Amino acid sequence: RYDSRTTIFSPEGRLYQVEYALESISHAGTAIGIMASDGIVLAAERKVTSTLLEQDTSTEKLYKLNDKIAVAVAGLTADAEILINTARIHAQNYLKTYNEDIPVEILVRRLSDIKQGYTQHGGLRPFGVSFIYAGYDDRYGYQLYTSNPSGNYTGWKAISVGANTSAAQTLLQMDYKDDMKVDDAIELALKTLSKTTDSSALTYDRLEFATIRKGANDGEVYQKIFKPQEIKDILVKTGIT
Amino acid sequence: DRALSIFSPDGHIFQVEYALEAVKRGTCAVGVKGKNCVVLGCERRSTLKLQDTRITPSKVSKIDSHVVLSFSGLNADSRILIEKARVEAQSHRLTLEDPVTVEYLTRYVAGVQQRYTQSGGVRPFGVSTLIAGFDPRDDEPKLYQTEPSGIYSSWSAQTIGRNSKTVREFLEKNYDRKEPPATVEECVKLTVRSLLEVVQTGAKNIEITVVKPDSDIVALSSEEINQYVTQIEQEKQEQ
Amino acid sequence: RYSFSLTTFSPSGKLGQIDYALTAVKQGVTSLGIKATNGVVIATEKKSSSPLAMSETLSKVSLLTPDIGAVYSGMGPDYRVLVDKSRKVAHTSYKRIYGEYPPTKLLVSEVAKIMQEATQSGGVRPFGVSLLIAGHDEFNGFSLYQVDPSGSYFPWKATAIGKGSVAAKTFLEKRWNDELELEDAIHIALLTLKESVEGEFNGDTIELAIIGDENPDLLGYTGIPTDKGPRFRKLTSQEINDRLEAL
Amino acid sequence: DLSNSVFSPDGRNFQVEYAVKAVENGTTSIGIKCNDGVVFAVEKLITSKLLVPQKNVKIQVVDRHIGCVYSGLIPDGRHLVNRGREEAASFKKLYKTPIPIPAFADRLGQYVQAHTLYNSVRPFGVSTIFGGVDKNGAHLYMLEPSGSYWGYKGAATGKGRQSAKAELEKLVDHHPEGLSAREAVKQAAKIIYLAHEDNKEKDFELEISWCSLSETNGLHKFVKGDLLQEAIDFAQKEIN
Amino acid sequence: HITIFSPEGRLYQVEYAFKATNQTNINSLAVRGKDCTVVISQKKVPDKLLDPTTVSYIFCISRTIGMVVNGPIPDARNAALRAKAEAAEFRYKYGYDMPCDVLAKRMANLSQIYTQRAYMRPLGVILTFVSVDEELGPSIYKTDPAGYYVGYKATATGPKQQEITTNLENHFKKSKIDHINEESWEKVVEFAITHMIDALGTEFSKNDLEVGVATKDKFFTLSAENIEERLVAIAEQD
Amino acid sequence: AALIQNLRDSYTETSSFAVIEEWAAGTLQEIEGIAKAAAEAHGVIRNSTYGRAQAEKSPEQLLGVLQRYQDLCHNVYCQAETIRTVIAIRIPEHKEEDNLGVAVQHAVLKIIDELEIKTLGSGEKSGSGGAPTPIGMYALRESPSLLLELRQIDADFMLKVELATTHLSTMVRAVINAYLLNWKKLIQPRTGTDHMVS
Amino acid sequence: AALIQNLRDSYTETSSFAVIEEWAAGTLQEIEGIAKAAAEAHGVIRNSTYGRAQAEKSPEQLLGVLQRYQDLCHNVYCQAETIRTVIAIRIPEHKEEDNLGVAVQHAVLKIIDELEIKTLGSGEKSGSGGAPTPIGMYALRESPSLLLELRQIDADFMLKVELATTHLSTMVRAVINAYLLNWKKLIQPRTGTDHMVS
Amino acid sequence: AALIQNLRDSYTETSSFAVIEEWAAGTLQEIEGIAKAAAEAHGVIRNSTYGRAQAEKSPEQLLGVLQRYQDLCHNVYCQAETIRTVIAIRIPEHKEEDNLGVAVQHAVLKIIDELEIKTLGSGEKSGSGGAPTPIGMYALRESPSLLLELRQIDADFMLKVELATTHLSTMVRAVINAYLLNWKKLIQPRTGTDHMVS
Amino acid sequence: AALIQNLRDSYTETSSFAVIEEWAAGTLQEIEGIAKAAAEAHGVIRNSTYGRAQAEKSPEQLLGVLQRYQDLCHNVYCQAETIRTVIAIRIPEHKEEDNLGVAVQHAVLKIIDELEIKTLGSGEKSGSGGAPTPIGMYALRESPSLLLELRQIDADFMLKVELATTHLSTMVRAVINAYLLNWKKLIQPRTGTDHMVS
Ligand SMILES: [Mg+2]
Repeated sequence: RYDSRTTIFSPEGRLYQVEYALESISHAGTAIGIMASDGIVLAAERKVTSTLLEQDTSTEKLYKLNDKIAVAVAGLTADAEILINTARIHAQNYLKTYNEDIPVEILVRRLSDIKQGYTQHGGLRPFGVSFIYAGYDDRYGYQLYTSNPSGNYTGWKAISVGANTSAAQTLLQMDYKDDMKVDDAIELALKTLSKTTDSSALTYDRLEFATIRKGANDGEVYQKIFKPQEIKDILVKTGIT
Repeated sequence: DRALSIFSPDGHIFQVEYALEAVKRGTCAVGVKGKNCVVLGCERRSTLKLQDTRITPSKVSKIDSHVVLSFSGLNADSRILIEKARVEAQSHRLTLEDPVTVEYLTRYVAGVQQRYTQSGGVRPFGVSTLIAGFDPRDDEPKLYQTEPSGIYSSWSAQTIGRNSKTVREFLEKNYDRKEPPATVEECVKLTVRSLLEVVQTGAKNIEITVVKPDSDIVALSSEEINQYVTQIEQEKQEQ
Repeated sequence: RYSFSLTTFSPSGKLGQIDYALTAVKQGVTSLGIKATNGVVIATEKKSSSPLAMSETLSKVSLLTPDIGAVYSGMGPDYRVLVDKSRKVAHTSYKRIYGEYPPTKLLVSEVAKIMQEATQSGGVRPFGVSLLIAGHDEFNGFSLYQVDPSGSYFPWKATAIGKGSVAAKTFLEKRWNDELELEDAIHIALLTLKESVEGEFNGDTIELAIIGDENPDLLGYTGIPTDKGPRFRKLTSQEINDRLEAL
Repeated sequence: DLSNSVFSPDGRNFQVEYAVKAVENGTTSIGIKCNDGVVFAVEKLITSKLLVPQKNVKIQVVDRHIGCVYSGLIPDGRHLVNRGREEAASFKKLYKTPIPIPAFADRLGQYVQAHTLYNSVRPFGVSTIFGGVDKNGAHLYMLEPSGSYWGYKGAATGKGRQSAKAELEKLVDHHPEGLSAREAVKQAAKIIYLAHEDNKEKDFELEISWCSLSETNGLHKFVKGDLLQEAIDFAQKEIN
Repeated sequence: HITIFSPEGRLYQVEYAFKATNQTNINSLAVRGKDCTVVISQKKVPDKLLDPTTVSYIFCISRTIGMVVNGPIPDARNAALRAKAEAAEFRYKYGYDMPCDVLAKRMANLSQIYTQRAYMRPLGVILTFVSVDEELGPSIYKTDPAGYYVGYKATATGPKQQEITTNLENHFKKSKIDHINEESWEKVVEFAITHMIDALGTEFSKNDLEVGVATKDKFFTLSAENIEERLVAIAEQD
Repeated sequence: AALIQNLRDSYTETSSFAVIEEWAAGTLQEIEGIAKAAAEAHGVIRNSTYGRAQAEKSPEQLLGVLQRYQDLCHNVYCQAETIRTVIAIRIPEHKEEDNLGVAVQHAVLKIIDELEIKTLGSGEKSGSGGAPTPIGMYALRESPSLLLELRQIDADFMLKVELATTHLSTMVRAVINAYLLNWKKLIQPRTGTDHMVS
Repeated sequence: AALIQNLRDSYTETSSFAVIEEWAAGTLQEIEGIAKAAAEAHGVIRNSTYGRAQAEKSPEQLLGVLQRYQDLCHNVYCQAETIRTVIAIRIPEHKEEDNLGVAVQHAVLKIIDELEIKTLGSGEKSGSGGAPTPIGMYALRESPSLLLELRQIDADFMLKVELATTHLSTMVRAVINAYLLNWKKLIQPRTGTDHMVS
Repeated sequence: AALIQNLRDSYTETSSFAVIEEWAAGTLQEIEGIAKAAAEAHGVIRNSTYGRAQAEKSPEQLLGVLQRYQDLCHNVYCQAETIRTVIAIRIPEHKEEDNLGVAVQHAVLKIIDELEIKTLGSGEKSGSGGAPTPIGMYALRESPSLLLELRQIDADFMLKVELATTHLSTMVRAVINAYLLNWKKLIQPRTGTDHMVS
Repeated sequence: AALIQNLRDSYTETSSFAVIEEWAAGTLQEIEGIAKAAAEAHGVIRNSTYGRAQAEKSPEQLLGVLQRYQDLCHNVYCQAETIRTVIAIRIPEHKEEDNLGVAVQHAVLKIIDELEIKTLGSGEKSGSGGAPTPIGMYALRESPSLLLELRQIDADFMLKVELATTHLSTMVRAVINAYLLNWKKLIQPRTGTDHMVS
């Protein structure tokens, strides 16, 4: 039994339908997330380019999901927005019910469970998205999670998804000290990212970023989706014209 | 004739068969019992290790204070079963006070795996599972295996997943049907060596979880599991 | 032939039908729009079946809200009905909850939410139309948006869709700067639209409107301070051809 | 060409043609609009000597003023009649006044209509003749599988329709003022016999009904008994 | 084949649908008066066993709106009904009688919906609605099976479309207005029959045709007799 | 278009069931002519099977048979080509519907087709009957088996006649049947009265 | 693109239904030329069937026939290649839609195609008519059956004419019909007026 | 991967629509060269049809024709092989999608393919034109029909030229059309701009 | 099982993309060797087309060409058989899944396969180049056309070289492209990283 339908099972226990989608990912912009013992980093390279496209009073790669949680997309634009929406809702029901912030582990799980849902019933196709989840909860502190359309999630030290994430992947395996303070990461981010590009060079416009950090002076957690400026600048700091 | 909800000439439902082919694709689990314990062993697909040790998952799962289970096959699936089981575990206790019988539990689980093989427009769980525990106010160790089709079965010791066939053989000529492994200590000793076939060195790929009566339970630590690899390689060299 | 026809993943990852929908798009009529610092402009050709049809009874640039209008290229019918529901959702799911009308961004997304439904579901073929929605709202200022049958959407500065896009998108690309006032745009639009024609170029044969400024006249009432007027302005057959002078 | 909903490269629904094809294949039915009221007749085919005569009626009344008959697939016919029966009786309860034949047809046409729209359903396999009276006279129509029907001066379907057709043709001209209520029957009696000459080796039983304010008294009655006999004999003489 | 996109996005069932509208074999034409409107359609009665009363491709939808359809009688009677009731439901739900141009919208709307959701096969008929509403006067809008309507200053549906058409077009480049200059309907009627006869290389008796007139809120079908008298009228004056 | 139909018309107008009815009827009784061409070759194999040796010189009665047979193949083939002509002229406008009638036409053509092919693997055997004997009658200077091979080349060719004849009868009869059944479909392949829907 | 269309244009512009109408019309009456090439070969088999033996030397009336026949095959083939040319020039852009019209074109090409093949298994039989006789007229030194084989090689080749002619008429007529019906689809295979949906 | 693309690059870079445009254009007017190779062989069959008998010795004007024809087949085949080259270089990565463009390529290749085959059943007939005559001019010692067979082997081969030429024109023209329509699909078979979904 | 894998291992280990890259690269520039083998045979047809008659004795420059060509076929065929070897060694376990990669392998093999076949209908023409001339140079005792047939058998064989060369270039180039695109699929036909589901 070959290709078609998700409800089909190949003679060897394979769900092709899935395996295609689970691979469809290799078409989206390279997104990366990294962990540090003081903050989490989400880096991403934009796609769909031309010269007549804004991106400032919008985004489409880095979405803030909770005041304490964030995600990096890499799949079908149409899909993502749907999950992103119900992911936000549910997170709020947790708040409205327990009057407390929803734990990252939990949130990731529920989502992976919907993606999995569409993986087993006739009349619907699986979501073709991949997410890098980054957030904090006082239960297990900082956390970097990931999930594919197969509905599996994973704890990572620092990961990438999308394009060339095999190449990009290995670059990471080299430089990474577990404690590695944030700036070294933000820096590392670009280093890893530049190296894996079809553009003549890395231009701010075609790029997305954000970070998470918390402390004693904040007493709580603060996250920042970086605006057009800050980027055009830190880029120079890492020595880029 | 493969897209099952129909019969082969010889009366087969090939889909349901193929699904089992995935449980083999997956990781590996093995359970053993004594006259006081029931140990559950599993391996660890330590493959792309650049991920936090801490919070990332581990095969054995508690379903109620006195019962746990393990699997092999699709993780993606497995999770959903565990959840639905855990739920029924309470729905019972609520509407009946008395906490669940391990036999009952399995039957419920198997009923679900069974539900996903009837209506057209749904596909079977690519998961086979081992469920162990001790009944309420009871000291008789219980071991059951459930698989994709919907069949449940009680075993003295069984294994599933890739290379189960092997270790199974091993077990077959080790586990004494007449008398089960007495002490807990050695009941473990057993299971551990039975996994050493597929492991390929390192207690870094071996998970042990132990269950006693009166809702006691307890997973194992790495060194603990190591002090066994040790005290076994020793007697292997002594043969 | 392939694993195309049906709503399911092709071996790589390409979703079937969807692309053939984006075909009825490319084949369809030529249309454009330009966001321009103090106004925004959207236009499309009005290629008449025959001169016996008084084409004067069929809008292509249509009013979504007194601050938002949109346009298309592709399957005529899809656009007609898509619009009406689109208007309602802008009410039921916004105005009746908040008292006012919705910002561009959201109404678009809301339309996209509908564009979505038609996909994730067997038994329903998506829409054969891409929409160019242009608008404004007190907090985000002027906006430009494209919406494909695939649900997805993007924020533009200006662009075109349809037969003459490869070309137009290049002409527009050359003629754009960030300080252009509306009349600059308006002018510029025509000159792009110029090439993209095969038929005529007079008034009644060009559909164009724009989002500009408050029309205190158009209301019908007077006495309320904050309620001042729609920005959406469908230029009529007259106002046009006159602007044909400065080329 | 194999599904019911679909269209052919140049707009054609084949399943409906075959529907028609089966309608022809069955027995032959007719009907005639006369002075005031109508007259129907069908062809019951005695396949053996073990059939009780005067028994299996193929003609059915609706309300208490509408004659009705058909041919093709017998159960399909019966089915269709039921719907017509509800519609009628519902209307009646609603407007009080017995249902206008003109509209009735549509109610049915509309129902036969549907079964040409979806693929999950099977086209109606029968052509149906019927009529009745009211205030503004008697009427008579004939519904096909396509759902298209009309008003005729007399109708015919099933096996030999032409026989009765050219037969109906004549009557028109010699009696361009509507044939006598009475003569209508006996004439119908003949028109059948003539058209039966295909199942000639196999004997048969003729069934007749009619409507008329003068004869039936607004109602639909089964032509059985004495008038029934002579009407046969009448046919039996011209049968040479 | 089936109702979902071709490789060049043109799902033919909708296309095929069209030939069948045409296939019936009748010619329908329509033109505006000044305080009335008119449509011409042929009335070919083959079977000498039927009854011309029961024949027609034009029906009285509303007190003022009429409809003609070049298309297969079963499918038409359907469209006829729904539309006939949409207006019925409208006047009730809104306080004022529904105009031409609008009915044609929910109508096209309806045929679009079907088409996209797949809840049935499209009807193979083109509906040509006529009337005169006190907002836009002499109104004429047409709709096809591919769910779509628009406006005509005067139109035609049939096996021979463009012929009937071109004539009117030429008669229009000269009369230069976008309608028919004239006060009486009888007179307009005369005019169309005229422009059709000329257009077919054919002549019609008093039963071979079918025509309707939309007035100042009182739409009526032209019957057998009155119909002939217009042929009387337009015989010498030619 | 006026002139165009006239041709397609005057063509179908000069051939018809009227014409074909005579081939079926003509090739009905004419089988006697074959049931004869049979018995002749038979009586003849006995004289060859037993008319011991000789000194050669072309047998007159044998050519009398091949001439009579090659004679028949000729008639038949022309007669078939006539039926074939009547059909090819009725092949409707090519399209993807009503192809039920069209199909019949094709199937029948393939069988007729076969008939013609059968009359051509032996409808030349006279110019071939005496084609192996000039090679056989030569080598006039003697294998005592070569003398016997001449006895055979005479009887062998008489067998081929009897046999071709036997099969042939069958083929013809088959064709008769085949036509008689379908035919109306062959001339009227599309009906088109189905406009009872519009 | 400017220059590109011009070629496809000036090419279709020098051949059309206008041209093909004349082949159908030309090969309409021209069948007489074949209904003739028939009767000629017939009258001739009787003289060969009965014009007892001889001493050889190339028959003038026979070559008069093969020359007249091979002459006709030539005409027809050129005339067909012209119709074929008119169509191949109208084969639209290859794709998987509107292939209804395209299909017709192909079907017709396959039938025309056949016609051309038919004119080539015998449109050479003159250089072959006298090709077996140089082998037959030699061996001038005598089988009394070899003398008769010469009587046959004359009559056999006269039969092939009559027969090829018979079939040929049919093929032609078939083609006439086939064209006359479809044709409009052959030149206008796609319409494309269906933009009443956009 | 750096070096790998360079090759695929510099190869497609030395052949293109630019190149092919000249074959279509080149083989556009060049048909005159064939419309000529025609009329030549025609004028020639009349002299052979009527230039009564002889005593042999290789005709100079005839080889003038075969040399001119065999000459043309050569050109064309090289010219086709060039168009063929341009496409084979554009066959995309093999897979089961976007095969709409790829399909076109194949279809066109099959037609070109045909053209080349046509130029090879006769693109050798010179070394064959004089290949049957050494056998024919020998047997110099006399069938009075053998003398006439030499008259024919000259005219027969002149007919084959005229005919091959007639068909050929057609094939070429077909190909011109076929290219001019598709082409863009031939060089750009996959687009891939469909990433407007991700 | 320990030993079994070792074999499959050490075999794939002695051939690879590393090897094949050199054939594509080797047979990249080496086309010059063909673009040459071309121009040589051309300059040579002119001397044969015009170097009027003779008295025979084996042409030295001609064998210089066939030796050079037959020489090339040899190289290529060995070089292809090497690429073939590299793939057949990578055909995975036969089953009904992941056959996307396997498919590629097969398609490419069929094209390579073709190349080898092409080099064998002419890769022997030397032992055949002088194979028709011993028959041609004999009959040394005179058709004045036989003399001319020797002029042709020389030029004809010089044309076959030029032509085989022309096509060949194409085939090679095609193959270059085809490999360069797929290749990675050719060595890695199954992936198997999809265990992200278990
Ligand atoms: Mg349906």
